[PDB]
Amino acid sequence: AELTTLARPYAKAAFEYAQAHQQLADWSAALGVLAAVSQDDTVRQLLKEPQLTSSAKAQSLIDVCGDKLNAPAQNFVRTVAENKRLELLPTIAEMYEQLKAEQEKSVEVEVTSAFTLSKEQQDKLAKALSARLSREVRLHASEDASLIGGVIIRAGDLVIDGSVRGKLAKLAEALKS
Amino acid sequence: ISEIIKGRIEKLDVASQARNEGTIVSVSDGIVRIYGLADVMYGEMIEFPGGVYGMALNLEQDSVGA
Amino acid sequence: SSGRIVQIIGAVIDVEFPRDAVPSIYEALKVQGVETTLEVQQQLGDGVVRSIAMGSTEGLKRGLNVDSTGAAISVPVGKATLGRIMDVLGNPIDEAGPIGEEERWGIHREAPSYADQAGGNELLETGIKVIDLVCPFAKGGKVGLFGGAGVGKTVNMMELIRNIAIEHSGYSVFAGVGERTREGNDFYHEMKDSNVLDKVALVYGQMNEPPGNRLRVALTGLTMAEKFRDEGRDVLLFIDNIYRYTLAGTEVSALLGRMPSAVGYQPTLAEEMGVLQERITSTKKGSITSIQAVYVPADDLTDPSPATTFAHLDATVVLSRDIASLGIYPAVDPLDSTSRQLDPLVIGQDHYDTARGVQYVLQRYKELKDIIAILGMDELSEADKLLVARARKIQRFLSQPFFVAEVFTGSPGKYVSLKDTIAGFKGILNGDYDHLPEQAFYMVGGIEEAVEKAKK
Amino acid sequence: SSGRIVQIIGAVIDVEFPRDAVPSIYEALKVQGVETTLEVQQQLGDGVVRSIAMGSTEGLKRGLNVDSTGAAISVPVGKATLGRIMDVLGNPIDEAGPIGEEERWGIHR
Ligand SMILES: Nc1ncnc2c1ncn2[C@@H]1O[C@H](COP(=O)(O)OP(=O)(O)O)[C@@H](O)[C@H]1O
Ligand SMILES: [Mg+2]
Repeated sequence: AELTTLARPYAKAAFEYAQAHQQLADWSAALGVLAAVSQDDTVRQLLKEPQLTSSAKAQSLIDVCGDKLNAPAQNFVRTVAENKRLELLPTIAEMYEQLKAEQEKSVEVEVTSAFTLSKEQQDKLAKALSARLSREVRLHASEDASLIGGVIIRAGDLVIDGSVRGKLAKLAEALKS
Repeated sequence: ISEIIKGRIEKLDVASQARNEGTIVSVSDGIVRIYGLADVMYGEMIEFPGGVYGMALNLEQDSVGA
Repeated sequence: SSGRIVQIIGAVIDVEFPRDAVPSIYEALKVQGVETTLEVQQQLGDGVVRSIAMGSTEGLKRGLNVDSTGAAISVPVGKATLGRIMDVLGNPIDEAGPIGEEERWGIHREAPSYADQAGGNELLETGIKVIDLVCPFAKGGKVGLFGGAGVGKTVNMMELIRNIAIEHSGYSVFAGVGERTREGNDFYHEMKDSNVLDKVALVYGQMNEPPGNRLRVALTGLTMAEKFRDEGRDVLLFIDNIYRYTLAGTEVSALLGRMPSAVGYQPTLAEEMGVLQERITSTKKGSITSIQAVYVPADDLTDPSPATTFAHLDATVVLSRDIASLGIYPAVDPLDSTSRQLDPLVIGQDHYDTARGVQYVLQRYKELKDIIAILGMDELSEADKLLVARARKIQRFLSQPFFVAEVFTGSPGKYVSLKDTIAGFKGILNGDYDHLPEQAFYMVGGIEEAVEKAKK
Repeated sequence: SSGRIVQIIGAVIDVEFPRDAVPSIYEALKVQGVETTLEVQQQLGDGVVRSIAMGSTEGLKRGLNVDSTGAAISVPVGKATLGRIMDVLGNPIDEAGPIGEEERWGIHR
């Protein structure tokens, strides 16, 4: 099944807990650190051995993170290890932020301009994008030299394109049909 | 991440294994599952303790069915 | 970029590539070190592709680097392929060194459009009485030799090749798909000794080869025939067994993650068959005349594979195990065999009336057979007694000794023109030869011979 | 050593043992509180073995202790078995007292 399907119970559990105890920022750091540690080639190799018990694998991971995990996070790590799901930690870390973002009423947009970048330009659109989405917007601008002239705005599944490449595509299908 | 988290890892004493060796995981109805035989070729012969020999048939992603 | 083998299970291999360098569907891959080719069949996701080996996997290991070729299997095409024996990858499998190709085509292609189809009814004479009568073939038409195991599919095809290909002025492609290696050797020496090997391209994928080889051999042979058709030429395409293409898909389907359908077949049986069969056609540039042998599992014509094949052919010739079990060859079933050219507006009323006349007599006798078993012959009416005699003779007069079967029959081969085929059956139906014993029509070529055999 | 019943499904029972004390295939095991006998069929990994009960499983529960006997089901053999009725484990079922066995043989050969 999709890693997302397998990570949905664990992530919702972390979030309902962080929310009822006011820890929505502490768990973000803890899950990001746990996800990070598990991906390392030495730790990846260790977690895939038949010699270690579930408790031994769980313990070894809490020891590397240490203070980064509060009492509750370490216990969550023990639950994930007991169920043999330590390969889903990057996915579990990702879905937690999504539930949190819908709670905080915010979005991480991913703007891509052709050849220009200005502090005035980012806010000019963050007002309309915020107004449209009804959420606070954490723009993440970047560079896309591929485009002749314009910008491509991605937020969630919505993609507001105002790039000349987009107008080229339209003009081209229109002319060949 | 943090240099401290970067450490502890070089002090975990993570073992290693040759590409021509592995260990038995389960034993059922004449089928044995083995971990770690990275250089196994399909149809190759595997040597177990006691002079028992096996033949590698399932070279799956994380287990060898012999 | 470069990929690593991650999972080998039988003939199916998974290869993982950078998520920005995932090879296309049907793309060919090459293993480093080992001489093995893999064709991408599915993109599982996360840079991994599922592929089938075009060779053996006994030497393959997990972690071997795989290279992306950027295209599908490209085989040599044109004049350089004539008089040569080749494998699925187009490599020469004869000791005559390399082939001087001037172009390579990809085995995968679209079928000709609806506006490119062409219609023709030029009658093609075969020299066999049963076929020339009830299954008249047409130039540029599709023929199918349906039958079980041991009833004559290869023998009949060889006789046609001899009575058509040898005289045919144009080129020819012979594809041995899931065939016995002994038949391929006998046919190669036969084309070579007959001096006809110069105008025949030979592609062989026998039963000793991996599923992937038997799954693409038909596309290789067809790709060579399509190059010749597109040059404006008239071509002959002979396929030894097209069932082996369906079976190779059944053998690999479950390992590809597909749920099984009825009679344990791949769920893509009708589309995989349509994608191949729609390319074997005569367009407005050139004409491909094709003869395919169709294996019938357990002699059951209702099995999904044979049942899905009938709709793709113009002429359907049916071989019966019950006729072969009586020492009768060719064992064609006149009441089950059919042809589109069987129409008075295409051939003529005299031919059509003779064919329907023979069928009427044999259909009525199929019901009196059981009546004669219980009770006896005496209890029948005179018209039934008289009909039973002609039916048993017509059944025997359908038998013709073939030159390719002399090794088995022991007698010399015979060739009967459609005129003699029509004349003889018309006379027997008229009752002119009611004075001849039943044993005189068995393996006697023309009716004249039957009159002579009655004296021996 | 001693294992714990971890799973029960009809006549089949899964038992977990320490990694250095896992019973071999066909080894006989006895449940501590009922003395029910189990025969090991396969080793599943992580110290877990799968077994078939040589009696009724009604009343058994998860967490019960299990003892490994170090040998396969061994039954009495020879002249002492003549004129006697026995069950699958070699116990007498004819009310005529114990069997005067001189030796026992394993049932797998
Ligand atoms: N016309 C025929 N005359 C004599 N023998 C024949 C004829 N057709 C088939 N046979 C017999 O059957 C075999 C060849 O038929 P074949 O083409 O191999 O059948 P199929 O391809 O349907 O399995 C030989 O053993 C041969 O004796
Ligand atoms: Mg044959």
